[PDB]
Amino acid sequence: ETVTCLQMTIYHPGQQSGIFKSIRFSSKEKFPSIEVVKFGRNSNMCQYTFQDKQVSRIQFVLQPFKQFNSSVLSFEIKNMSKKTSLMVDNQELGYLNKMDLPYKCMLRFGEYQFLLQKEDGESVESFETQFIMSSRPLL
Amino acid sequence: RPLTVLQVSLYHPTQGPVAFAHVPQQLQHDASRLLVGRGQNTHLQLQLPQLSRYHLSLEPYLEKGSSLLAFCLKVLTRKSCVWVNGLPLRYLEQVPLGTINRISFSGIQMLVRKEGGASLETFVCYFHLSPSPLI
Ligand SMILES: C[C@@H](O)CC[C@@H](C)O
Repeated sequence: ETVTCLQMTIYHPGQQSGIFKSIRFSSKEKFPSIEVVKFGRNSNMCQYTFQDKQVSRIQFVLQPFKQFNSSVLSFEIKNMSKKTSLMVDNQELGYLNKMDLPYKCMLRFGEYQFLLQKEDGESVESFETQFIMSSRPLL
Repeated sequence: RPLTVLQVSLYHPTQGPVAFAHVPQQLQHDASRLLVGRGQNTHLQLQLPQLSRYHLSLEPYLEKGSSLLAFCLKVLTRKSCVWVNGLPLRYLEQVPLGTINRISFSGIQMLVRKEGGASLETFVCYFHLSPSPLI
């Protein structure tokens, strides 16, 4: 079965300093759909970490779920930061605010810009992430 | 009330002593999801072979405009349905919890009564083992 992929194109104006040095790019990573994927500074709490004192120890999390009467995998995004708002397009998520992720959207937190694009697949037990470099700003 | 309290009652008709042997009197939890299942890495471990290692989760979150935590129950098992207030939920389906919640799964009956408190970072669950049916 094909696997749903969350393709995240990521940018930071200071990325040349090593902000994304722990991220493997253009390599799909598979997760069970009962896992929660976390992004942040603390590598004991987050599968994905940014080398940045500005980043909260957990910044945000992806929460896979299924709508009723639907066979595809949806994802909530939830802001875990008490200090830094998370922008999803023009929607601002405060602390512990969550929303369903659109199929294509721009995430902003601090100086970070993430273009997230969901490509549905048929597997219900797994999903994959994929990270893409951008030398120039997305926004 | 400094913390939101979840008063949780549990019942099983025949396997109480083994199924609930690892249920603590209470659990104080943070803003991460609270996992329920038969696995050793769950926060509420229920020792029933019909359960999945990860069977369901309780997720605290905030609605826009809210000063009180909400709770999202999501089904994590592939094996069976979890009834929540009359809706039979299956894998990765979810609903928010109300004030009184009637939850049944694989023979376990569970009541969750939510009393709101001030904390947006911490909540506490108290667990009662009922000798008699709850639902
Ligand atoms: C018509 C009803 O029984 C089924 C509808 C589809 C969308 O699930």
